[PDB]
Amino acid sequence: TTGRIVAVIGAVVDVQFDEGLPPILNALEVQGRETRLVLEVAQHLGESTVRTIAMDGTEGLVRGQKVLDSGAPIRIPVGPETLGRIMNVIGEPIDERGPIKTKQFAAIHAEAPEFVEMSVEQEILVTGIKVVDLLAPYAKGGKIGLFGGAGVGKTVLIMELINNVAKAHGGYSVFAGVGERTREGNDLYHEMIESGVINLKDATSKVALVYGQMNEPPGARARVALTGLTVAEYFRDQEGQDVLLFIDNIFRFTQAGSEVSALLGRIPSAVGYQPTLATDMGTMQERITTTKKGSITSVQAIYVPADDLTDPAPATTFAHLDATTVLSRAIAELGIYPAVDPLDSTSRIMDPNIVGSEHYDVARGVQKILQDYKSLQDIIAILGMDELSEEDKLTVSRARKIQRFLSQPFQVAEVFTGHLGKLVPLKETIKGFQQILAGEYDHLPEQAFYMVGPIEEAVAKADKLAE
Amino acid sequence: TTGRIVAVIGAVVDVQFDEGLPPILNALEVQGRETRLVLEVAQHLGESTVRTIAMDGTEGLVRGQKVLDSGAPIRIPVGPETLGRIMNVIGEPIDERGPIKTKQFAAIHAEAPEFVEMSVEQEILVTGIKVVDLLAPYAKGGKIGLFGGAGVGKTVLIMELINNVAKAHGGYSVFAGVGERTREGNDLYHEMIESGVINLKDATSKVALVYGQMNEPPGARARVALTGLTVAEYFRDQEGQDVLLFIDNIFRFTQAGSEVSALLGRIPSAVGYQPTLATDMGTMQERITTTKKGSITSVQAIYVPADDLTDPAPATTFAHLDATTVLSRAIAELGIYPAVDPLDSTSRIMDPNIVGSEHYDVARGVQKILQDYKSLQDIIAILGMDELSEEDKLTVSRARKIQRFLSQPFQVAEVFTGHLGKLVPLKETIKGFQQILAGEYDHLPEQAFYMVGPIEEAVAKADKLA
Amino acid sequence: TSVDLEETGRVLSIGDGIARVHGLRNVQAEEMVEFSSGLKGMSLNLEPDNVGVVVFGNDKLIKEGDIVKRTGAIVDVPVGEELLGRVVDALGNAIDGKGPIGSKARRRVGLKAPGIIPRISVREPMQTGIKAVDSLVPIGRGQRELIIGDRQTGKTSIAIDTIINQKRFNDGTDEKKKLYCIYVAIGQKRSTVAQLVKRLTDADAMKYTIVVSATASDAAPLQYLAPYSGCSMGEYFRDNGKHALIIYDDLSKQAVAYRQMSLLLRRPPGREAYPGDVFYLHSRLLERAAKMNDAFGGGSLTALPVIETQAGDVSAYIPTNVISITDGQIFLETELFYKGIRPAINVGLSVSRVGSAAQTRAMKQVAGTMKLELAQYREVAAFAQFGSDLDAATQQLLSRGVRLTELLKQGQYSPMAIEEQVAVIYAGVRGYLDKLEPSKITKFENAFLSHVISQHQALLSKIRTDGKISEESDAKLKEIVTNFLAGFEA
Repeated sequence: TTGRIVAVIGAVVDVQFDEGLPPILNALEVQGRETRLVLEVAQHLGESTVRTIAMDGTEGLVRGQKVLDSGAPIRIPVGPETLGRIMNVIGEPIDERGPIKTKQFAAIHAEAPEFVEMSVEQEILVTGIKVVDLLAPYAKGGKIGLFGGAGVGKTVLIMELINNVAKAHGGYSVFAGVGERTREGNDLYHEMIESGVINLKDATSKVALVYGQMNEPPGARARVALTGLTVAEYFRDQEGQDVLLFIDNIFRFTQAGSEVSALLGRIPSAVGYQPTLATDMGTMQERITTTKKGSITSVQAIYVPADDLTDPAPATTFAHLDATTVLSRAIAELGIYPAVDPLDSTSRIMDPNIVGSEHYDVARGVQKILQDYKSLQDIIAILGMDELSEEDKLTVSRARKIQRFLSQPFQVAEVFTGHLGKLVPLKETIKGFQQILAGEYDHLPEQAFYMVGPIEEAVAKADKLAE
Repeated sequence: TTGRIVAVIGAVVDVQFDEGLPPILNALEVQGRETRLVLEVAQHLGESTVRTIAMDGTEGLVRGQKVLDSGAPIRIPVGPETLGRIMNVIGEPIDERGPIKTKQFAAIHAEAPEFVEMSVEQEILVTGIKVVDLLAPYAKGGKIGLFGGAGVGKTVLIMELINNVAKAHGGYSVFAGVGERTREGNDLYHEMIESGVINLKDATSKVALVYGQMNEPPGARARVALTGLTVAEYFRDQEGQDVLLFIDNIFRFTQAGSEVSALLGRIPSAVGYQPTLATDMGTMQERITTTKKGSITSVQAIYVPADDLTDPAPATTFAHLDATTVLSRAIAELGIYPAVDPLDSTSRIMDPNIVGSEHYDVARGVQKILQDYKSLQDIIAILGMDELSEEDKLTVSRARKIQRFLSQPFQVAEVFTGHLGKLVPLKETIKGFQQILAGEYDHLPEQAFYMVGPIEEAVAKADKLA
Repeated sequence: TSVDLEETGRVLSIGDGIARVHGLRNVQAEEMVEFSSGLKGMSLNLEPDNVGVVVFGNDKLIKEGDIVKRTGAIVDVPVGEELLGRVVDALGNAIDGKGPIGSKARRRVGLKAPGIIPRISVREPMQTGIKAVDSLVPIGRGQRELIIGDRQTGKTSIAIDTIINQKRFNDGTDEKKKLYCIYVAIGQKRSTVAQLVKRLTDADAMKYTIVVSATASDAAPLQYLAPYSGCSMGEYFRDNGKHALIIYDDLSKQAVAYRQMSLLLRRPPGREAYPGDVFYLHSRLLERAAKMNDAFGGGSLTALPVIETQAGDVSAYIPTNVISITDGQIFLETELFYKGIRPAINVGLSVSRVGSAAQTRAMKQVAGTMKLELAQYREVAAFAQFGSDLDAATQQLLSRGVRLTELLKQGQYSPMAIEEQVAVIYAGVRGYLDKLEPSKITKFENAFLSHVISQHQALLSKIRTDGKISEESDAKLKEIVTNFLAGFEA
């Protein structure tokens, strides 16, 4: 069936069909374009007219231009031939390596797995990152979220996780660049070639790449996450092996929806967002999951506009996660990296019956001492340290050492820290904080604990700091 | 030819034309009014109908009432015979002294001087006001802005400047009253008659007055600043002479714009303002300027809604200025007049290569000690000054003396201060604050430095106390 | 006989820079059209019964019933080395009185940023000559680095010192080390832009600088357009194996001009009345700054966008929007400014997302750990405010931090060569300043720098050529600072 463009306003294109009107979600092909331009049907406006969202720029479009109904939603290449390749929203190769040598395809719109398909298995996934492992550990096959305002360390952390978890992974990984920097896409692509996780000459590639960065119009940015996760769903269901799915940044899916919302004729909801924010997110998030058929460990970077965690976008995201790592500018500003808020990061498996009583007790002990110090800071800033009881100033000095021992040099952050990266075993993480809490290092200077790996390095640093 | 009124809501009047449509900005004349009622074409709506903004009240207008196209924008008298006179938005004499028989007229809409016409000349204009001369000096031919909330001292300051600058100045002045008190215009007019800067018997007047005050509907308040500018533009260009332009109060231009925008049915911008706030301001402000052809030293009082400097009106005004004097209610309430915020008032000529290293160093030294005092306010408000270290107590004591030495009795504010007005030479201002910073008067009581002129008066005052 | 409303149209209404046009059936989205009077406009809204056209100029020149004619294409600008030394408007028209601009090349303004493949990692230093920037938040060629802060905090001055800094390279004959500059003024007053140009001419920097100016009395479409047009001029160098730097001064004012246009096109407002896609406005512009691989010439375009905050709130909507686009930011504060911290850079809140990869080995040697160290110093300084018993290690951390803070203070209009920066930082980072009074550090730096310029050009020239501190250079520096310091203390 054939339609004609009747209106163009930014990324939103209205198309009239004299006969066979395409259903919502269908992919339409604009004729007379040099490069393929897909419109996705969003609404039926009435009068044989559909309202659509463009997957590429709308410059050059003319009222009267012919549009073909493909008879299906956007369909993309899936399967092992996506590994080591880079794809865009509509499935095209963007790596100058010729066609995606596949002939299995999948619609980017799909129903979420049902309640009966859910798995309740939850076992710890050790990261080698002290703050994460101690306080809010990740679970294999679980949903992990990395919250943060602009420039606090979401991407550095996700890259460190890819380094610490994915490089020694027994299955396949999918990375979805959603509304982020193209430079970061180039960085990651060449890094994985250098590491061999992508191989341009044999079939040993472990990672499939999907990108629609902040250079793209909102339709692209609204849909690239669906493309990225469709690739993941194939590896989960048709194989049954374990999959890692990394998304940076999932906020950009919601932001793109908000960019076109007024042009789709919607009254705004709170904070300028689309009224559909939560159901939109729900239909997308509920597909990102482990099932009885296969495991997905998902790690999603989540932007926090204006650093406000109550912003509808991040606020609605929390309920979709099993583990939350919340980054804070207030902490990053102090040179504490990773900038994890130890009093705002949580995990379903932070339970004495899962991690054991030792792990749980030390984690809660660390949180208590830090909350006690936080509550004191403001009082002592005005009335002075000398007004504190011996018990209070002991909790102050230990808390400040604990804050520092949570900081850690990342291998992927060597260009920022000037320190060699470190990976700390969970056993050593527990022991280290246990000893600080127990007052075993009360005699050591504060700075000995800053920017090190295991507790033995803090002792060595204290000796070095003497002379 | 002739149009007919089709719609009226406050200042906004829609007019339909049967033959020939007036271009945007044209002045239309409403037929049958007792006093001239001008409508300015703002938009073409379609169907031979224009949307206009009235320059006076619209009460008594009827649908079908005839309107004529004058074939030009609002045109006003310009030239030497505007001097000593008062005119309204549309260039009518409002002083009961008959016609303003100029040889020329000018449209109140003119395009801003082009980039090629800009002057880069930066010469200090000494005011004799200590805070200004020391920290944020004015420049000859420069754009000066006086920011202030309700009642803090904008008008007193502009009046003191007219007292300190205009008499030392050799040229003409234009005062534009924009959305302010009519009785303030009456005061100014008659005081100028008394002093002789306006002469009713001779052609020796040095000031031209233009008024559209807070009794006027918004169309008049939005355009009257342009009327004032046009008068000044003539003196700058067709006489190539040094002009002083005083405007009280330029915020009222933007506020009036907000009122009309609401009536024009625009989708509103932030804080309920017109979406055109910045461009409207730019098209107006870019005309208030010195050019290679002539100098305009402009001083604009700038009202600050609810004391909020981040309000779109004052916030957008900053970048249009070469020097800013920001007044503070908190400072006024402490008794420091003029209530200038010494850490929020700036000047482009505050530069060692312009004012000399001595001036620059003392200014920055004063500001450092004041900032150091400021970021102790948290602890002082709770525990007082007695908890601070000896080092910090020294900086607090000197900063408090500097704060007081920055205050000054104005010739214009004698009823309120109770003191004779003072004007301080620049060299004396530099020397006084230099000596305080050096600790030369650490022994003197703080109150000695309050409401004096030169530093010698602070010494004499302390001697009478002890 | 005319019935053809395919290539032409008629103005239905005109107001506030928006013309609604009947006809123009064949007009393309974003196509430039021409009114009866000669004015141009862009077709941004294609609606079933009208075209919404934004007007590039004064709408008094448009009336109901006026014809509107198709141009055939989107906007473009003069492009090439002929623009160097010239002040132009948003469309590349000469506004400096020097004569018409005659380039052999033209370029479209709305082109999409290069994708993943044409790119290669940022690795070449873009030297600002500002110690604090080059050492703590280094900028490379192809990077985007935001300059952000309240009014009058020193934002433009960072960009100006950077442009002036390039003269050292541009006077030479090595084309791969040169950096051509573009200053885009958006929403400023003409006299400010003129004073800016006088400064760049006096420093003999204009000769390699294009000034693109859409000022406060220019129509909103011109201000909206100016950054993209300047970007196209810079992309010329980028795509021809050369290196360009572009400054957008400022993007806050561009967002305001775009907000006006959008509200008047009747597109419904979002947060703070800004259009729903205010992020996309800046993200598409800034993505076009890029470093090209050798296949595409190896050229680059570096962007320094400027954002004005209100009351110092870096965490605001539009600021964090732009922070979330760029590869870092330089955050300036009034508090620091008046404390004597000039340039007024907040270290902890500023970042570079390229890091040491954008530094010479020499700078990487002396400044490798300094940023995190200074961030930690400020935390400990705040915590130790009361004179309570402090250990030797914290005292040393405080002593070092105070002295390094003094070292990073710098004047205006004298951007420093990289080897000179390394030499001064060296004295601080190696501990030679630790026993000096904080108040005498600037005195030390002035005397020390002038000495090594005077007597040790062989050492400085070796650091500049090698791009590193060799073991021989390190031994020489060590001997110089030890003996110099011994004299300074007495």
